[PDB]
Amino acid sequence: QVQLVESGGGSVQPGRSLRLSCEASGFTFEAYAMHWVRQPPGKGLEWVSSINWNSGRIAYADSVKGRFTISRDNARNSLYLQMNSLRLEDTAFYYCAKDIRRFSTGGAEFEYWGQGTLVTVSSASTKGPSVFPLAPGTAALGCLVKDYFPEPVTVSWNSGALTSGVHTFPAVLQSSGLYSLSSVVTVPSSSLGTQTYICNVNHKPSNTKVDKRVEPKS
Amino acid sequence: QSVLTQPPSASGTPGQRVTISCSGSSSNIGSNFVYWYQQLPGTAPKLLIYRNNQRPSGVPDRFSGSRSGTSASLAISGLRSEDEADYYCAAWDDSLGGHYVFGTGTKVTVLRTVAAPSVFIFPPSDEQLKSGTASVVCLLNNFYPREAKVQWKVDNALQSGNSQESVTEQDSKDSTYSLSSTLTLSKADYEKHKVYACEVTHQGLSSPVTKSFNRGE
Repeated sequence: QVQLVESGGGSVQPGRSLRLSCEASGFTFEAYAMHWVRQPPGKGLEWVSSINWNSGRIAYADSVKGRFTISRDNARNSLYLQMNSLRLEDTAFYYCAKDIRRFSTGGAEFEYWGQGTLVTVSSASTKGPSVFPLAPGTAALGCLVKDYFPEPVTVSWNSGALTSGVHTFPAVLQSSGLYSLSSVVTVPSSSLGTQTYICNVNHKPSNTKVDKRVEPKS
Repeated sequence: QSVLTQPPSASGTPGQRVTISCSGSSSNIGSNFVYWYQQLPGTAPKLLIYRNNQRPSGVPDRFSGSRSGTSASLAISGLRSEDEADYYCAAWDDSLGGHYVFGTGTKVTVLRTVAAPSVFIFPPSDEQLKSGTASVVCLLNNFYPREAKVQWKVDNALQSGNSQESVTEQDSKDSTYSLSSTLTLSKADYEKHKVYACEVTHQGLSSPVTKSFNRGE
């Protein structure tokens, strides 16, 4: 099964540079043209760049021509996108995509996409979150993940053993320039003295991972 | 820049047939294959239709696409709540030495019956208070439709300019929405009042619901 994992995202200052990478497996990478597509959060889709199987053919969208350089390493099943002179409007999820055709040279048909890496172009500096408990027939509890930058945080419960009833809310930007969000879950009231509830908070841009036990208060 | 025009939204009841239009030009749709992509919330676009009407294996046959002149169309038969997503068409455009054009995108909403929210309120934790700030969180769980009025009263005084709302996308199993509303105060302002209350008025309620607590109980 085809797999595509982008990395290199995070926040970067306007005017500076950032190099994104994509790791591929589950197909013959050196037989396929590869593509970058981007999407600013909450918006539509915009093709960025294409490179064919042997790097003999390369194309760019006008919005990035002269600033971005696409490249690949067939020996390492890897696709690269060097981005220079970044502007705020380059803020976006960057997706890696594998063409449907073998050994094509022109155009672009997007068959499989990686889940994307988020690039935040900003003057703000990177900051890890604080995690606070939202303490408890049905009971609600959760965690409050406050004052971090940039997006994203992911939240699981009991390490993925608890999915039913979970709402992790879209983050919102506070007037302070930091993000905040809550993840909550509804569970049986009968379980609160017996069942342990831990939210697992992950903020890759700051290399922060937090397991927060959420208990009923005194 | 060039774009293919799609309606911003489309809806249907479960089991109905929703169709999404996509209009472009003679140099893109009129000349090249049309692709369709489905984007579920929190995920990357996934290939839904290729080459105007081909289905990748794994895509149910209730998805079909068609191209005619400078227009294309997607049809979702047997609409299911799992189909709540954004849909994009796309085609290559031969003008200006060639470039890839995406549609503006359509959000598909599954229509269902009105459902009142379940309301919970969470006082600030002492761990947060000990750093100088108080967040009070009001949770609205699984309600329909999306519009809702969520207000804060502190000792019965209506609040303004100190709360932020967040709403989930339509749930993939029950087609409802959830919403958080978060009131923020400094420790010192939080400490000078007693009753904290969020009131929720919604189409599934015959009259507003209030959840409240007394600071320190």
